[PDB]
Amino acid sequence: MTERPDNVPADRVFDFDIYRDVPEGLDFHQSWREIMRQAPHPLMWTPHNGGHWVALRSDLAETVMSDFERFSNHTVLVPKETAGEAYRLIPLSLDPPEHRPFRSLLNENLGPKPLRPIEQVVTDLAVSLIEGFRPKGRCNFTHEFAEQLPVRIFMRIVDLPVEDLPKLKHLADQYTIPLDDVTKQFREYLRPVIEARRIKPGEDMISRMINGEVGGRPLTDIEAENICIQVLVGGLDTVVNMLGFTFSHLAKDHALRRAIAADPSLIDDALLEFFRRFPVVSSAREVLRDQEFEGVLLKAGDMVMAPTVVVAMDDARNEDPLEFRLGRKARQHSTFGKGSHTCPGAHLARMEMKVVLREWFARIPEFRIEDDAPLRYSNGIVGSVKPFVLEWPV
Ligand code: HEM
Repeated sequence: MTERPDNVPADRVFDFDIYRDVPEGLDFHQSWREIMRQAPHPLMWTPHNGGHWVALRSDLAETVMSDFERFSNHTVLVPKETAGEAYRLIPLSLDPPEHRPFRSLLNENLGPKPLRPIEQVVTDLAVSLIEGFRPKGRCNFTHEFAEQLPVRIFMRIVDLPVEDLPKLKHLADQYTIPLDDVTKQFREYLRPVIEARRIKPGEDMISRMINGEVGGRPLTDIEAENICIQVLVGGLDTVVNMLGFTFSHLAKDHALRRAIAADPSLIDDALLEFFRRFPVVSSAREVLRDQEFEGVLLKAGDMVMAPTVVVAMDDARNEDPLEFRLGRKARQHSTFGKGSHTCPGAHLARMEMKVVLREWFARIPEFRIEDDAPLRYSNGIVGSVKPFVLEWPV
């Protein structure tokens, strides 16, 4: 809905809304592939959401994703002058070199070692939820299962009392009640906990960050609060939506479902193919300087969207990427991004998927979409299958 600027050839104009639903009834990733296939250039421009460029080829997307010297994490959301400014929060908004010490802190604290006890936490939660609805023979998977996981897991990582789950779920939902008021509510909740752990440190992630340094100086309360929020939100819709694609797929692909049920040792490799097959995140970058790129002039202040989606779905760099194959000898993808801002929660994401797949298949080996209804999907910063119902015998 914005005026076409003088740095945008009309040859690169296309009708793209990252918030608009997938047309009923294409497959989410198929839809994207058609957008990629119809586009006259690898880099197109859309009047929607402030007006912004979109990288529509794999190599291009990964370049914008990773080349911080030209494309900055200063704004990552569209529209830039509403959502982009609204959600800009250090250190995720930082570029290298400044982003370096924070990246280290994020990556080490969400690593395999300090997340070791989380595995039994995910196991007990998954089991309790599944045993809950198993005798009903049906469930809304997104509301009754997927959505019940990430806040509870976050809360065990940072060691917060389970009584606070509804409060925290409500804040995270309303964050993603004016926004600035939600952030204040986040800090009013988190600051006493951080201050309590400065006095009596434990082994949780807040205590670990507190006893860490970045510039050779301690973290401030502001920085630790920012990181807590970003870690809570960062693993919420991502994990819920990923689980949605995974289980709606299993529901349809009976060949795959029956193999995994009859042989759970397939889960480790199936997992790797679920992360390749179903990229969900579309992040963007801000242009800081006038730059010649892709045969056009990128003005300073321009936004460039670089979806993880266009990476693994590019058939000029991937073999039949819509096909779900356990056989795959090559599985390159950027579902977790590329560059300094590569997802530090990727280990947690894979641990969660594994436990969920293992406990689900132990208990409900055979299931499908109720009445084998068609899937419908949404786009956004995190893509999704709209809420679906699963059914199983007894
Ligand atoms: C299937 C699950 C997940 C997917 C697909 C995913 C995807 C991504 C992507 C694409 C990025 C890069 C954003 C960019 O280009 O700037 C990212 C970063 C990030 N993720 Fe994840 N994520 C997942 C799970 C998680 C979890 C479980 C956590 C936390 C426990 C988490 C926390 C974060 C944080 C804090 C960042 C920001 C890194 C930085 O900018 O320094 N994510 N994620």
